[PDB]
Amino acid sequence: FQHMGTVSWNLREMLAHAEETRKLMPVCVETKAIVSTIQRKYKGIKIQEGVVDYGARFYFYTSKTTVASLINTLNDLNETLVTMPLGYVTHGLNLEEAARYMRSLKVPATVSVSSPDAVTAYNGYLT
Amino acid sequence: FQHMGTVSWNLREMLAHAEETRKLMPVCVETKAIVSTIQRKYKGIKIQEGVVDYGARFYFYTSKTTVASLINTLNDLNETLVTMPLGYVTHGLNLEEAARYMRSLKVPATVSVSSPDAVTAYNGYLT
Ligand SMILES: O=C(O)CCc1nc(-c2ccccc2)c(-c2ccccc2)o1
Ligand SMILES: O=C(O)CCc1nc(-c2ccccc2)c(-c2ccccc2)o1
Repeated sequence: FQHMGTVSWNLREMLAHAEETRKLMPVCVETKAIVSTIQRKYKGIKIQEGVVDYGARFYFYTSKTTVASLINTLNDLNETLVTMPLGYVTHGLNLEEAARYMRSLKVPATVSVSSPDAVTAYNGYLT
Repeated sequence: FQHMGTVSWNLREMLAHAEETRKLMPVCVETKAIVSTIQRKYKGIKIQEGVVDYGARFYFYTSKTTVASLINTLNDLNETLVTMPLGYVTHGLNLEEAARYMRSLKVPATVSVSSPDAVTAYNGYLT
């Protein structure tokens, strides 16, 4: 997968990169720590489902949207992503099963995991 | 990041260092000026994707390979690098966002930027 690569970026690193590049950043609106950080960093943002371009360019989704449907949607949007592994924790998936879904991503993406060791493990599951 | 240091070496200085040390030197094949110099200094070289050991030890990549994927691959090769900031200009990244990706390099690397002033800026961004 030449179009996908894995780093270990905290939220501030992801947001800073997304701010500068305008890459699309998926965000699960049920993850309170991320939603709260976004609401504080970009005062006045009206978080809603779908694309919200305000401060950074977000794709807000609910965990009621199944991972494969989310990936289907993101593929159709045809935007480069900065993202965490989709479905990981939010949909009750472990890292390996999140990686299995991410194989269906056809858009370029930077995938951020928790630690440098998780980078190696995730890439192993992905391939 | 004790395994990475920043210098200001032009292309000929980078090639001379690579030729003697056999450190792996990533090269973006879309950067015509660099490719033409390599073909001139190392006549007969067969440029193709991946490791090419001819004159110097190169890793040729296309900008269709995402920056994080390239760093994943270079980390897996486990070779010491002589390199420019990956993604800078070639992937539409400024120096700061290139430096952000470079934080994921786990192999030792000498990073060459365009001027001594850029050494200061890059080191500030990297940390
Ligand atoms: O004003 C209206 O009618 C809707 C406004 C709205 N707020 C939210 C939100 C806002 C903050 C946190 C979590 C949810 C949503 C929403 C977002 C994702 C998926 C589905 C819905 O939609
Ligand atoms: O003959 C064969 O087997 C391969 C021929 C080849 N030439 C090139 C090249 C040669 C010069 C300039 C820019 C590209 C590539 C290539 C290099 C990097 C990434 C992808 C492809 O591949």
